[PDB]
Amino acid sequence: ETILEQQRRYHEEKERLMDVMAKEMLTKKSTLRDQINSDHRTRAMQDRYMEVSGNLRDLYDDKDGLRAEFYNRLKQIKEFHRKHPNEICVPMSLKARENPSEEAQNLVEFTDEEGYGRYLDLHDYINLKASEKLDYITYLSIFDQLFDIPKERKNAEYKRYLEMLLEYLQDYTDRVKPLQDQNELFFEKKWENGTFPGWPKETSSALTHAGAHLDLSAFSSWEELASLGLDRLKSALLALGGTLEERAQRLFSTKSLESLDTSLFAKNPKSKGTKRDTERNKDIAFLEAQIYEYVEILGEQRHLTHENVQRKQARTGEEREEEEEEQISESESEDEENIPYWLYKLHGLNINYNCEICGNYTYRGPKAFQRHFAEWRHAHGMRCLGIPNTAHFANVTQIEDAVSLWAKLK
Amino acid sequence: VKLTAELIEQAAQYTNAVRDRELDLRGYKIPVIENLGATLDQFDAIDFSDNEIRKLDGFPLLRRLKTLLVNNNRICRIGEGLDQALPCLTELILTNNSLVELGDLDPLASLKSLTYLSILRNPVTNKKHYRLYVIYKVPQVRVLDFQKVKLKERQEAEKMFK
Amino acid sequence: GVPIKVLHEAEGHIVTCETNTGEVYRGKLIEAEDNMNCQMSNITVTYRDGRVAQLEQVYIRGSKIRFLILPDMLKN
Amino acid sequence: SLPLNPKPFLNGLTGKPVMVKLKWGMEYKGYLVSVDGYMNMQLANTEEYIDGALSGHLGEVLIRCNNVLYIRGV
Amino acid sequence: MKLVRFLMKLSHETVTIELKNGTQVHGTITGVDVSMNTHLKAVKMTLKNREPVQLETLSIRGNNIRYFILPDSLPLDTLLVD
Amino acid sequence: HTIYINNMNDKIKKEELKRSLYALFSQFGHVVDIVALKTMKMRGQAFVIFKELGSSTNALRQLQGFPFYGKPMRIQYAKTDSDIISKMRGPDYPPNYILFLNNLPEETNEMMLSMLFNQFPGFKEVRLVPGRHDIAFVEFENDGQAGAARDALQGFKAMKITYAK
Amino acid sequence: MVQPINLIFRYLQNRSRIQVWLYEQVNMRIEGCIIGFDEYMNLVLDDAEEIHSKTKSRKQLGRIMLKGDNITLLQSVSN
Amino acid sequence: EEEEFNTGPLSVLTQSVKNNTQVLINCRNNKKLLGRVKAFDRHCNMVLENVKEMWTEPVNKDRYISKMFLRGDSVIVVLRNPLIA
Amino acid sequence: AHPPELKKFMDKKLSLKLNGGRHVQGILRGFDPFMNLVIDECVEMQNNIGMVVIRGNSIIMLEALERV
Amino acid sequence: GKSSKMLQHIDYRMRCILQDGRIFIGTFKAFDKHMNLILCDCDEFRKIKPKNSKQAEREEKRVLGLVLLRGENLVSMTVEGPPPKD
RNA sequence: GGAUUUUUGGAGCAGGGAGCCACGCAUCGACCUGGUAUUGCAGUACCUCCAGGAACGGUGC
Ligand SMILES: [Zn+2]
Repeated sequence: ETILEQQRRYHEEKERLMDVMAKEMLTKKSTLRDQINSDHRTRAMQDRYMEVSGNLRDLYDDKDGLRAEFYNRLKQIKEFHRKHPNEICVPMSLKARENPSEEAQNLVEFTDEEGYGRYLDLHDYINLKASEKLDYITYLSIFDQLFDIPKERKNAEYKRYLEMLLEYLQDYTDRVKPLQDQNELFFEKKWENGTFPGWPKETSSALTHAGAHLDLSAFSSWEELASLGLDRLKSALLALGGTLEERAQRLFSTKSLESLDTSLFAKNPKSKGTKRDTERNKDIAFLEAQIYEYVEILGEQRHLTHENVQRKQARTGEEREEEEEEQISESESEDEENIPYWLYKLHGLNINYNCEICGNYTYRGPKAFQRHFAEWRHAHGMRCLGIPNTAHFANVTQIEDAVSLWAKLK
Repeated sequence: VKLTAELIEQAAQYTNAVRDRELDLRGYKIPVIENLGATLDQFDAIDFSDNEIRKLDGFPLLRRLKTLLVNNNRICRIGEGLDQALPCLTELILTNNSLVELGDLDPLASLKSLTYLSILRNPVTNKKHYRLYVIYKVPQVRVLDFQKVKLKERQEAEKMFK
Repeated sequence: GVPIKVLHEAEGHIVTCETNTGEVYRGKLIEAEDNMNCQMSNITVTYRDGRVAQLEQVYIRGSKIRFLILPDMLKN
Repeated sequence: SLPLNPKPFLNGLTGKPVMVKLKWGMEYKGYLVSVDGYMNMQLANTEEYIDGALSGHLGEVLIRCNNVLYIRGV
Repeated sequence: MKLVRFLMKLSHETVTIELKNGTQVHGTITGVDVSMNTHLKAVKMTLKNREPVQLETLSIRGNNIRYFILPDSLPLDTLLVD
Repeated sequence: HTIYINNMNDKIKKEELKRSLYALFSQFGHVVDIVALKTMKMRGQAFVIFKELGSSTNALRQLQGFPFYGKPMRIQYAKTDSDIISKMRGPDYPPNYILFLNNLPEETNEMMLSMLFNQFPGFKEVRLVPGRHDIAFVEFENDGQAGAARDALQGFKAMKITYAK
Repeated sequence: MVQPINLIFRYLQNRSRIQVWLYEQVNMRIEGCIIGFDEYMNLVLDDAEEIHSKTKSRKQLGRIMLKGDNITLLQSVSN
Repeated sequence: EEEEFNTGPLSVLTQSVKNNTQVLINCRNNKKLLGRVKAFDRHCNMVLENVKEMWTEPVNKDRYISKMFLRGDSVIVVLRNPLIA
Repeated sequence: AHPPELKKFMDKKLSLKLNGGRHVQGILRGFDPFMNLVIDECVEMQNNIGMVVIRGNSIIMLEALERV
Repeated sequence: GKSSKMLQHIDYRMRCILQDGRIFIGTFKAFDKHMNLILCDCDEFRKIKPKNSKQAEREEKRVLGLVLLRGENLVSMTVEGPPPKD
């Protein structure tokens, strides 16, 4: 085993993974600008790209075309970045080679798969141009990662959450329009004056599943971004912050009770009151915080889902059917766009005849059917039969006449 | 020819000689072994024999996998994730392979369910005290080079390389 | 019924049948009946104790059949 | 012998004491009034026998045909 | 003649149903089919040795239900009359 | 089509012996079926039947007398046609015990023909010493030895191997 | 082909001993001489006995009319 | 239906429904419900009024139902005797 | 009133699991509309019980050890 | 009359608790006279109904996919989720 | 439309003690240690016997 040559091949593969993503960014730099604009709302320390260049889809001078496709390219870039970091972490931790190369030297074969394969499997499977994804993400589709209502990280599915809220309320007075208005609160509004109670068994069972689905939709929308780093930052912000502050009510506990002062608010967790709430409702409060963070991250997507639900509610039946058909056509599409009758009676043309040799081709009249045996595609029929184009092969119109061919008698 | 999900789907899935579901990826000459996650643990055996794989690594998660026949290959190394990837693998036939180093068979010691060892016509078994070293490294292995291990063989193998 | 019509098209694909006794047989079904009776060839049967065996041909009738798990392509 | 159905045997057992044994191991031995079309039995003044020992008489007990495992004249 | 008609005539009536497994669901039955498949609205169901869970609707089959205890204000004499 | 292996220990189980025979034959290729009956009529006798006779001939040439479960298993050609090999597949003198033909290139000598027929346990006569060194005639006294020899030498380029029928 | 009902009718015509295992009860099985059967596969056993799988003992039952729902597997017996 | 129930094995439940007499029907869940049946069915399905179900887990208990539309599946042995009078 | 599909396992060695933790292995000679299977020379697993007839109520599953 | 008691759970997430104690929650897209529900992307849990468990909110959950649970083995039914958009 | 594969159920009942570990009964069936026996062409519920161990596995209670 050659560890230094393996490290050199890993460095060449890392350079090829950088260059393949550079070629994809030069082909369509709009995805990188959209990912930078999405990550600017999450991490503030990172520098932002140029606004005019991101609007015109350009890096330095050349404006790229518009490219489902953005989600597929983000998933392929995330897979390439996962492959690049794995190959980096694999390598993070002469005379005998030349003498063993002469063994079995008489080999009539071509060996040109050393470093070209890493670029070929990462270049943005296809024969010439059929898919914008690479060979590693050729089977990747957004249908198994997003629903029909979201349409490749463009909207959110809130109808199942509205029906779950109606089932938790155990009535039919909850409409589609009220759920999007009630879920708009989820900094201390949803903990003290929300639409449902903070410790209800019917409400919280749907709320935890809704927060998990919102976190999954946010991860599907920002799969190109650092999802683990964003989760670590959201956990560290909740660990650091005492976040809910009031002028007279001071600090509240997510217990659903306030404290008289910050000296009492710190000592309330050491007593028997807040400790039981922190031991029995840590997961519910963490799910509520994750749902609020996902709603703040995808508040534009939540507003787009609310606008689509309002358009579907205010539209007619035909307009709603056309909107559903347009959403289905957007969701289920590829990423990259691409004489008299005496002639008919007294000539035999009233009866049609098919010949099995010419792919069972049907012709009108017996004259064309017997004129199949000197033709072009029917001559390919005898070529498929294997009998030569002779009079005995012409005398038969079936496929079974090839058993009496030239290789039958002599 | 490197293995892929299309080749795994086009591989034959039928009953083996001990009535087990198998994936027949043999005769592929793949230099890197991968794409094992497309089977979804529907094959208890993986027959990738007479291949060109050098390092026995890159296997995906397979809870129902029990046999990995990679014999008559150029397998001179084994990956470190053998117990993490194939903890239920009981048979690993590497007969007439490129197993030479004693440290290449050290990664097969972590497989607790491994019982059948067929490493004949290889340079690892031709080394001095090779069967004693294999019995010392793998006490859960019952069959090694088509021979059973007894308590006297375990007491003989417990002395060297302890 | 709708489920009786949908279960009969599950032949030729890799599907599983879980009986009321705890036996889960997953394999290629040769044919399926409307009363959740399925005959399969070259299947793997898992018991309640975790043991897995291979059967060349099996037939689970609907008298003690609990459920049938088919592929996700038939759900759409 | 001659061909006699189990329904004809249960009909001929009427007017005589028969025991209907259930699936739980208990039996009711009494005079059956009549038999139904689904082999359902109702024994008048039936005494309960559980685990080989008599328990008591509950009177006219209409045993279910699916619940009762066997019917034997005694 | 049959208790299926009396079960199907108990729509929007509060009753309890003890299942064959021992689960007890108390609530207002919204509708029952001919095979005693009763759909109840806002029925609280409690299993054996477990805490109850509140649900908006609950469907109970006739085979897995042991006994349907109707209320004292339920018109059983009107339900038995055909 | 099958490599009948004998002279094995009867202390092994049927499934364990079939798995050991499959693991021994897996070096020569994939095994289609395994026959292992632990009854008193065939105790210690187990074999692997494949769809191709070449893998069975390679297994009979490789694992003849090798250490398998504490006993040296002598593997030869199958005297009886396998029910799995015949179902995978689909002239009474053929295949005859005497292979006499021409076109024996790549230094086919009389000593090389004797060493090739030494794999057959019942070889009788070997005649490969012509001026053109093309025609070779190897005749054996046993049919099952000559069948295993023909399966071992089937593919030694191609060369012609015609049975004397 | 010979049906199980045809075999039970032949056993009832021959008046031989037949034993049927009880459904969901492996400890006890029914046995006796079949005189006839109904349309619901309920065989009437003459001089019936309760054959024990574990205790290996027989308790006298007499003429027993057993329903076909309790029958799991019925075979013939020499005794 | 009616001619089978009046004369066959459902005649005990029919006479209990006719005379408003209490019958003790043992359920399959190790209980016995004693009470008068307001009606009867072909499959021994009865809607019991003032049914007291006593179940042994052997400790004697009682659960009282003013109306109980008991299904005919759980009915095993229905002992009809002079319990109302 | 339809019959069970046991034509592939007819005149072949099959083992059917019955209620009570028992199995009957033998050569099936036929079937019925209520899945009543008659197996000649069946073995209760062990010892053989000869020709047996198993009702379809306890018939859970059957696996064939021969060609079907 | 309307017979909507089986069609109200059609193509909607319902949790059918079986007679063995397990409960399968999924999008039951079919209704029949035997009340057999075929659930698409079904999840089966056997211990208890998960309603905001602070200790362990995910225990013994098995994804069965398109699993057809017959109405003979069912014990109860409950509403656990709304209809899926996919 | 209460007679085996769907809805008038062949189901109910019995699971704890002792000091973080081991268990009350019967039955069948793989198995570990050593000796011995078959040199046999088979498509198989399962197949040699003697001796010890079994903290081995499933079923009903
Ligand atoms: Zn033509």
